[PDB]
Amino acid sequence: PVVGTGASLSVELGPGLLTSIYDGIQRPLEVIREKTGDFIARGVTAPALPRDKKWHFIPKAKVGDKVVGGDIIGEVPETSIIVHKIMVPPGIEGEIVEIAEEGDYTIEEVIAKVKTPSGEIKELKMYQRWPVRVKRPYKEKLPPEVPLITGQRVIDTFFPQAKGGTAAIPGPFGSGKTVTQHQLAKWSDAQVVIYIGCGERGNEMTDVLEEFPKLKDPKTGKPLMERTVLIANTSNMPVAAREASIYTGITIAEYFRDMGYDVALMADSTSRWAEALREISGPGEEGYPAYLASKLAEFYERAGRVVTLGSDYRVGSVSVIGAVSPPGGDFSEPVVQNTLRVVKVFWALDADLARRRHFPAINWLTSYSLYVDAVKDWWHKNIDPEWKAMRDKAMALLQKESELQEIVRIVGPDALPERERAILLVARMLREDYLQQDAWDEVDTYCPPEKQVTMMRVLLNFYDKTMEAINRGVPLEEIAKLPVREEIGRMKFERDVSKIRSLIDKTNEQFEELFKKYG
Repeated sequence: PVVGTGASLSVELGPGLLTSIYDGIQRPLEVIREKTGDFIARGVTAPALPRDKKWHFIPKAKVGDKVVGGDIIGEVPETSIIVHKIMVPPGIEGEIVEIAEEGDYTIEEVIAKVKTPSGEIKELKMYQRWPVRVKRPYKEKLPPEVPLITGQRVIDTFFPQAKGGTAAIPGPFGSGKTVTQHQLAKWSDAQVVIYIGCGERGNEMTDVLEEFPKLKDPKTGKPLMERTVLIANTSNMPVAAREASIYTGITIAEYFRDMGYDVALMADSTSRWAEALREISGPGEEGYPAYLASKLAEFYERAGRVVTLGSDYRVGSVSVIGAVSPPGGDFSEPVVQNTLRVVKVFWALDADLARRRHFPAINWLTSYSLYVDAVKDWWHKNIDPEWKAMRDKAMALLQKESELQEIVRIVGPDALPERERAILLVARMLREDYLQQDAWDEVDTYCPPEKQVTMMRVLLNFYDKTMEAINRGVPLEEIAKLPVREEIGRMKFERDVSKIRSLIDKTNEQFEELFKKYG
C-alpha cells in the first residue's frame, strides 16, 4: 500500500557519532526545517560529523594487505570509553595500496586506497555513508544464545532479553513513575547505547536536555554520553523526520555492531496519535493498516547478533528495546498489538505495582520472554547449572500464589491450611527479597548474575526446608519467625556473594533446631 523505496536518504558513520545529538535525519540539535511523504525533501544547515575536528588515526593495515567489506583498517579513540574501528565500507574489496600513518586527521581526509580486483582505485575515509532504509549487510544472523545482562533480577531471571533480541516496555521513557527504563540504558552489557528520546513539552521540556551530558556511566566513572548517540524526537520537528528517526538510529547501531560491539537501541514513544494519518488522511483509497505493521516488523527484523563483514571472525549485536504508549492507555490499540506481535520480550510495567511501591514495577504474570530456552545454556555453562530449573520453580511458586489469592478474594483467609500459608509465606519472600530491587541503593542498583543465582538458591532452599518442616508438623508461626528470614530480606544489600551463599547452611541449621524442638 506504499509501492516505493526512497530518494537517497542516508547517514554518515565515522568518528564523531558519540556524544552527538541529532534529529530523525542525523541533523544536529536546534537545526529546524521540513520534510514530507514517501521520498526526500529539503534542507540547508548542519553537517552530521564535525568537519573541523582532528581525530587520532592508528593504522591497522599495511600496503599489500588483502581486504574486504568490513575489514578493520585503523583505530580512532573517539572518547575515553570507546575506540572507533575504521572499516572498509560494504561492497568494497581489494589490495591496500596506500594507507595513512599514525597521525591526526579530519574526517574528509583519505586515509587509504584500495585497488579492486579489476584495477579500480577506491578512496577510503574515516567515515562512510549508508542509506538508512537498507539494512547494513553481514555474513550470518546468529540464533539467540547469549543474554543481555541488565542486572535487574526480575528481567534477567524471568523475562530475559537476548543480545540481538527485541523487547518492548510500556509508556514514555520520561515517565517519572518508574526508573527501570533508565537502569536498562546504564547497566545493560552493551558497549554502545543508541538512544531515541521522544520528548513532548509539558511536564518535560524535552527528555532532560542537560542531565544526559551529566549522567554518569556507572561502569567507568565517565559520562554515559561518551558511549551514547542521542536522537531527539520532539513535536517541533516534521512528522516525516520523527518517522525516519528509528531507521537513522538502527542504521547507526548496525554500524557499531559491525565493529564487533554489542549495541542497545532504545526507541522511545509517546501518547501521540495513531488513527490519524492512516487509510484516509483526513474505502476510497485502499486497505492500509496491514502495510505499516509489516514496515515495523521489518524494522524489528533488523535487530540481531551477527557474524560481521570482515576477514576475521567477528561478532556484534543490535538489541532493540522499544517503548510502547497507546493513545488512551488502552493496550488493546493497534500500536501495542503490532509491536507485541513481533517482539520476543514484553516487560509489563504496571501502574498498580507502582502504586504499591513494588519496584521494578514489572508484572510477573503478564510479562513474558521467548528467549528463556535460548539463554539457559549460557547461564548453565557460565553461572549456574540449575538456573533454568530454579526460575521455573520460582515462577511456579508465583503462579500458585496468584491462584491462592484469587480464592482468598472469594472466601477469606481463615480456612487456609498450613501448607497454603507456607506457599504464601515463601511467595511473599520471593516478591520482597528477590523481585523487588532497590535502584536507589549503591549495592542493589546492579545485581551480578553470580549474585542473582545465589540469592535464588537461598530462597528456594528456604522453600524446600519450609515444606519439609510443614510435613513434619512444625507450625508455620515458628517458621515465619525464623531469624534467618530477616537476614534473607536484607541479602540484596550484601555485596559479598559468599556471605549471601552462607545463608544456606545457616537456614539448614535453624530448621534442624526446629526439628529438635519437634521432630
